[PDB]
Amino acid sequence: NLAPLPPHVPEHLVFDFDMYNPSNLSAGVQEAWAVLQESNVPDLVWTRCNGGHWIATRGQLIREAYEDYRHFSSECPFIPREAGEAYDFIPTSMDPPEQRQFRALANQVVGMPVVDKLENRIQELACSLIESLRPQGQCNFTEDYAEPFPIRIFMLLAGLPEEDIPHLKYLTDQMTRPDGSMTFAEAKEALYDYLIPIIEQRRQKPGTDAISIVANGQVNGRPITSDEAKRMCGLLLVGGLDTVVNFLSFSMEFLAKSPEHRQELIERPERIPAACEELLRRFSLVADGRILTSDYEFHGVQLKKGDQILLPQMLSGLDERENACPMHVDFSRQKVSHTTFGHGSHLCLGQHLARREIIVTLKEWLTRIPDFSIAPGAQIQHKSGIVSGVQALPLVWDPATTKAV
Ligand code: HEM
Repeated sequence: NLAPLPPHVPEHLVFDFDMYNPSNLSAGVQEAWAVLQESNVPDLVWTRCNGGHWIATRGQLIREAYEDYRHFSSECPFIPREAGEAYDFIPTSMDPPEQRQFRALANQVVGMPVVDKLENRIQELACSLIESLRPQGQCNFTEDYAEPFPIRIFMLLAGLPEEDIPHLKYLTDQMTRPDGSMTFAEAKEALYDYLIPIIEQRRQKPGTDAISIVANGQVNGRPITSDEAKRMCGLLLVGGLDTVVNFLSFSMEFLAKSPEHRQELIERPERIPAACEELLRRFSLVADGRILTSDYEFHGVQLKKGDQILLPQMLSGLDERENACPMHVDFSRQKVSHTTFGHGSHLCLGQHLARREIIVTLKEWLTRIPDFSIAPGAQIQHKSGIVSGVQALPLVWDPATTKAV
């Protein structure tokens, strides 16, 4: 279902990519998107899928568009338009200078000092989950670790019940990897129905949890309103449930196929941090965009006011003009260039949390289960969207090679 080409779009600029169902998904998600960077594709294309939008395909362009909030506005950051329209998360749906106050608050909750404080729990849960899997010789990494690990840590931080997971997760998924089961507005609404009561409760009887801090926070000298906290929390929620979760599966699928990368990390542990960055580059997974605030000519292409453009954070570090041999994982690169956690005034506040969770998982997994692989005859399937994922990841290992700690 391609939408009629608008009048201002040169036919030569057309490239019908479907961000929800790219063509060589079988090959891997990062690989399917990378088709955008082939010599035959102009740097800035127009796709007729999902109602029609621009896509920047190169690091240089994505970064410029990200810096440029005057022209490229966060008001409508999701594609399709209905989604972008219904999107009202804070701070993500705001441009500077407005964004800055809400960002300051979100930081109080997810920032550096919070991670430092939660560090021992993170390590505690990782080790527990792994040790529990270890003797089994087999898991579903996605359902067995990648989901529980990050989510339980978040539920804790947010002071929310683990029983709510199933429900919240379904709604979060609907927003990034739409299923057809519900529209974006419906999904946002159900999440909002959830939060409202909880925020109410915490405005009256404050805790020390994330939600309590948000609901009682100060923005621009005055007190945050209720709709405002609702909208911040809604974002924290998607960040908590949907990001780290997917990333670990990409990375673990990779480790499962690369004995030499595993070994490298085992003998030369000082490399984990470097390795983590390299995986964040190669297994980048978020794609959102911006809306034109006006007609603007960008790299000789005429953008019209109201046009949405997808600026795939995922594409930046996959760009050969940025990283030599991009599809190849090399823990010893002189420079790992990516925009995995975004660029401009919107940089991930939760990046520090995300990194700690990754680094712990690698260290702790490898310590106990040094040798593992993909289950024989399992076909790993990727999923595309705003946040890309792995459907399921069946692993196998010989318990005799594991190490209890
Ligand atoms: C692998 C992990 C993650 C990735 C790749 C990721 C990626 C990103 C991206 C690309 C953006 C910018 C979006 C835009 O410019 O439209 C963003 C923003 C945001 N992320 Fe994440 N994220 C991750 C984990 C987290 C976590 C764990 C949290 C918190 C629980 C979180 C919270 C946020 C917040 C609060 C913002 C908005 C910041 C602002 O507007 O200033 N993310 N993230």
